[PDB]
Amino acid sequence: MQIFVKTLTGKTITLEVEPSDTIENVKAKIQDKEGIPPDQQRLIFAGKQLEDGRTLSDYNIQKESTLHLVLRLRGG
Amino acid sequence: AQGLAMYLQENGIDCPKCKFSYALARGGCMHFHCTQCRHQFCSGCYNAFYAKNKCPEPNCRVKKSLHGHHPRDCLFYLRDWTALRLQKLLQDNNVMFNTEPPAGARAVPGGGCRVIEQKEVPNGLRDEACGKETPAGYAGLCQAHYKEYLVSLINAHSLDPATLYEVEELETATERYLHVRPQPLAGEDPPAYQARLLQKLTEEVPLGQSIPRRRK
Ligand SMILES: [Zn+2]
Ligand SMILES: [Zn+2]
Ligand SMILES: [Zn+2]
Ligand SMILES: [Zn+2]
Ligand SMILES: [Zn+2]
Repeated sequence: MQIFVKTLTGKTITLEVEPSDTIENVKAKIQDKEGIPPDQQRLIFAGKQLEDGRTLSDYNIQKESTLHLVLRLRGG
Repeated sequence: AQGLAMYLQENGIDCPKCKFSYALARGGCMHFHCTQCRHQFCSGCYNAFYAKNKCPEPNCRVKKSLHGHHPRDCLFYLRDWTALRLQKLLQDNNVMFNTEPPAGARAVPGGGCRVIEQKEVPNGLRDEACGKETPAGYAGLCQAHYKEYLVSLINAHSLDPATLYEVEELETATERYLHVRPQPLAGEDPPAYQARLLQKLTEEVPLGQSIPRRRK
């Protein structure tokens, strides 16, 4: 199932997922495709922050939904 | 020449496991399930999809999920390219492609994009033109279907997308296929680094081994 991930701004990339994919799984797919470490990824859907252990279906994320990717910055 | 017509006509798809032949119905995702043997495979590259925790490769970081191992020339990756960049890969290799619809085309009712999809509608499926916006220079197709068309030509001619990769893309592909995070050697300048990565990727990671190719 196709979903879109867009940054700000920001190329849109596509992922193939299933609704039962965890947010952790999604971050790993973004790493595979784009090289961004999961620990630097913040994903948002309809203004809601997506938490690692939950699944896409938990957030009612369906075909061709768009997630927003914001990079995380931690101090040293 | 007839590349566009070949993309637009009804295509076949064969189960890579049991060899059963189907007619492709567009409109679904990249996860295909053979109805005869239940084999799950990618429509872009024919590699297998493994469900969570049943993939064979250590260490596939995407192991805890439904996934396949796609080659760098699978639509799975190439659908993210701009049309302009897909066009450049073709142009760099002297492959012709359409930007305008056939001279003797036919008006699409409602649409929009002319690609026929089996769409979900209330209580079932219905064959219907895609109907999405058709940008100038996209041969009467929408953005996504135009890219699929260009990818069909790229794959037919065994063109290697890595030839256009930036260094970051070479590094990402290297980590993915060779399971190592590359870095410049001491004394190695940025252009020499990029050349080495491209060289290593090309000679070590083949393009899709199950993607059908022009045989002539
Ligand atoms: Zn799917
Ligand atoms: Zn089969
Ligand atoms: Zn694939
Ligand atoms: Zn795997
Ligand atoms: Zn279309």
